[PDB]
Amino acid sequence: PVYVDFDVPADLEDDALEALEVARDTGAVKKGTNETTKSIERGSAELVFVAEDVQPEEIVMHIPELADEKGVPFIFVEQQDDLGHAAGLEVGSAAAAVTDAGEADADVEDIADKVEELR
Amino acid sequence: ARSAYSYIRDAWENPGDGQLAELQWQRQQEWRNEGAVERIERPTRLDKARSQGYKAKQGVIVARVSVRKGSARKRRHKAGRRSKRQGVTRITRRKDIQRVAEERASRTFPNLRVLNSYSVGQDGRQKWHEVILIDPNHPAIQNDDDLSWICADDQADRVFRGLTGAGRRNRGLSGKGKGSEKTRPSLRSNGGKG
Amino acid sequence: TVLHVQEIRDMTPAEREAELDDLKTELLNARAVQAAGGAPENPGRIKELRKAIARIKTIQGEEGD
Amino acid sequence: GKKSKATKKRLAKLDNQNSRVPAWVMLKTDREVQRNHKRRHWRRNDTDE
Amino acid sequence: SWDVIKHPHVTEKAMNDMDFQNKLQFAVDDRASKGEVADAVEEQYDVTVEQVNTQNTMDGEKKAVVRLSEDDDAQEVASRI
RNA sequence: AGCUUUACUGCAGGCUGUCGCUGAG
RNA sequence: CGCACGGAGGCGAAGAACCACAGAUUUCCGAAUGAGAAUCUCUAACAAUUGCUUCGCGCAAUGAGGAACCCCGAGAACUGAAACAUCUCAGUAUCGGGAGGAACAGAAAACGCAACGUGAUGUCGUUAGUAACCGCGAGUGAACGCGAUACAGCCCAAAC
Ligand SMILES: [Cl-]
Ligand SMILES: [Cl-]
Ligand SMILES: [K+]
Ligand SMILES: [Mg+2]
Ligand SMILES: [Mg+2]
Ligand SMILES: [Mg+2]
Ligand SMILES: [Mg+2]
Ligand SMILES: [Mg+2]
Ligand SMILES: [Mg+2]
Ligand SMILES: [Mg+2]
Ligand SMILES: [Mg+2]
Ligand SMILES: [Mg+2]
Ligand SMILES: [Mg+2]
Ligand code: NA
Ligand code: NA
Ligand code: NA
Ligand code: NA
Ligand code: NA
Ligand code: NA
Ligand code: NA
Ligand code: NA
Ligand code: NA
Ligand code: NA
Repeated sequence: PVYVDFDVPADLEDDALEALEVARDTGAVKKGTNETTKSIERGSAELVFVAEDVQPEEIVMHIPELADEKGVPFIFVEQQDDLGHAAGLEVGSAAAAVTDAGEADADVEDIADKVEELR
Repeated sequence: ARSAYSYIRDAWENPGDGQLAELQWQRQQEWRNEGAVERIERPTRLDKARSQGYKAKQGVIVARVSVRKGSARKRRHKAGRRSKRQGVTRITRRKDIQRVAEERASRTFPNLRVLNSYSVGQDGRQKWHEVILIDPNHPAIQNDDDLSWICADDQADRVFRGLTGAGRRNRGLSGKGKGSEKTRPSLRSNGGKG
Repeated sequence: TVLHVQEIRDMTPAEREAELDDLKTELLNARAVQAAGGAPENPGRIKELRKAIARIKTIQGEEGD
Repeated sequence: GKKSKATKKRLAKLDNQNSRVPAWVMLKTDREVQRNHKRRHWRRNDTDE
Repeated sequence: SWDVIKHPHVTEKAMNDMDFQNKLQFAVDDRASKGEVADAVEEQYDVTVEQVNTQNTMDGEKKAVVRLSEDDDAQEVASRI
C-alpha cells in the first residue's frame, strides 16, 4: 500500500497472471523477492510481479523505485498467494519476476505497455 | 548483487526517512493499541532477524514487546538516608529497556528460550523490540544444526541470567581488554563493581 | 509358611482371586474375634494372613493377573 | 464451637497419643522407657489449632 | 484399595441393639456412605439391611449401626463370627 | 531520639522555558 | 520376629534373619493442576501460560525443592573519618528472578615489557599496597607482563 502508486484493474491482473503460468513453461521465471530483486539488478528482468498484501511492507518497498531506474516494467498483484500459485509454487510469493517469457511476449509486451499507460 | 535484504536493512538506517517513516507513523498506531507482548507471524525486519538467528522454520517464534520509556520508576525513601542516597528522579536502572523487553517476552512464553532481539522503533513514551524465541523441545529444532545448541539444559532461563546477547553487552563484556577488569568473567565474581 | 509363592503361581488368575477373597474373609473374622476380646488366637497367623494377601496381590501383578 | 471431620480426626489422634507407655514395654526395655514425654492435659496444656 | 467393613463394634451398648433391636454395629472406613455400608453388609453376611446409622468416632473411625430386616436375626448372625 | 525554624546540606512536590512524541499552510 | 532385654505366639533346611542391585505396592494435603476447602468435600478435568498442531489437551513444555557454591537484577544503616555532608562501612546485610553439578567466561574491532614481540578463557602465585582515586583527609586500589594449572577450537548472516 505504501509502495503502491496505482491500482491494477482486476481483469488486467488476470492477463498478467495468465502470461506468468505460460512463461513458467515456455521460458523462465523468478520466485521470491531475493531472486526477483537480483534480476532487476542484473538487468535480466522483463516484467516483475509485486503483491499488495505483504506484511511487513519493508520486504518490497524497494521494488518500484528500483525497477523505475532500470527500465524493467512491473505490475501489482492483489493477493500474495496467487502470485505464488502462478509462479508454480505451492506456497505464496511476495513478488516474482519473469525472466525471458516465452509465447507470452506479445501479451507481456502489451501488459508492459498497458501498465505504462495506466501510469 | 545487493541481497533483497540489504534494502530492508539500509531502510532502517534511518527509520525516520521516506517510506519507513510513514510506515512507522502508521504501524505504531495499531501498535499503541496492542498488548505488552504480541506474537507476530513475520519479523518487521527480516534482515536483522535472519542475521540474529531467525529462520522461517518450526519452533521459531517472534513477538513485539513494548516497554515504558525513561528512567527507573523509583519510590522515595521512607527511612533515613544520607544525601547521596535520597535520590529518586535521576536514578536509572542498570538493565537496559531492551533486556527488560526480552524478559517480559520470555515470561509470556515459559516453554521457549530467547535467541535474540532487536529494536523496532519508539514513539514519545515507549519502545518496541521484537524478540526471537525458540521451542527447545521441537524436533525441527532439536535437529537443526544452526540452532540445536539452545536445547542444552544449561541454556534454560538464559535471558534471566543475562546470557542473551543484549545481556552480555549490557554486562560490559564487549571489550576483551582494557576496561573489562570488573566485568569478565562475571559481574558478581568481581564483587559487583562494573 | 502355610502358603508359598510357587504354589501361588501354580494357580490360575481365577484361583488366586479365589484364594485371596478366602484369606480376607478369614482375616476379617480373625479381627472380629480380637475386637471381641478374642483369646483362642495364634497372633503369628493374623500376621501371616496379611503377608499372604500381599503375596497373592504381588503375584496378580507380576503374572498379569 | 463446631468442628470439621478433619479437626475431629486430629483431636482423636491427640487423645490417643495421650496414653501411658504400655506396662510391658517397661520390662522389654529393662525400664529404660517409662515416661511419655508427650503427656498433654486438657486444662494444663494447649493443643495446636 | 480400601475395604468397607473393618470389624464388628463389640460393646455392651452394641449388644443391646443386637439383642434388642436386631441391630449390628460395625467399625467401617470413614469414606463409606450409608448405602455402601449397607451393601457390603448384606454381602459379607447374606441378609437384608433395613436401615443404617453412622457416626464419626472420636477414635478416628466411623461407627455404623445396622438394622437387619425382620427375617434375619442379629444375634444369630453375629454368633458365627 | 521527637520537634522547630528566614541553621547547614540535600530530597520529593508545584510553577516555568526547552527537547522528543510532532504533522500541513 | 527394629530401637526394646516382657508375655502369648510365630517364622526359618521349601535356606529365613541379614546385605546388594532390580521390581511391586505407595492413603490425603502438598508446584498441586476439574472446582472449592485449616490435610476435607463437590460434579470428568495438563488449572494457568505457551509451542506443534489431526486446531481434539491430540503430542509436548513450564511451575516446586535442594547445604552452600553460581549467574542476572534491587540495594541500607549502625560504623570509620575520633563531629560531619563527599568519602567509608559496601555493591556488604537484606530483597526480586533464575541455571548446573558445577556455574559464568571464551577463540581479539586483544595486548602496547612499542616489538623483527605475545596470541581464546577462567583460576593459582607474583606484579603491588605499585599505577589510579580521595574534604589530595581518613581511607580506597587495578592492569599488561611473568611463573604455573589446564589447554581447543569452531558455527551462522550475506555474496554464488
Ligand atoms: Cl530465556
Ligand atoms: Cl606481550
Ligand atoms: K554514612
Ligand atoms: Mg552450513
Ligand atoms: Mg567464577
Ligand atoms: Mg481415653
Ligand atoms: Mg450423624
Ligand atoms: Mg539528636
Ligand atoms: Mg484442587
Ligand atoms: Mg565518625
Ligand atoms: Mg578529618
Ligand atoms: Mg571502593
Ligand atoms: Mg593492560
Ligand atoms: Na521462557
Ligand atoms: Na563500574
Ligand atoms: Na485447654
Ligand atoms: Na477399631
Ligand atoms: Na524523642
Ligand atoms: Na516405596
Ligand atoms: Na489441544
Ligand atoms: Na568518632
Ligand atoms: Na553525634
Ligand atoms: Na573523597
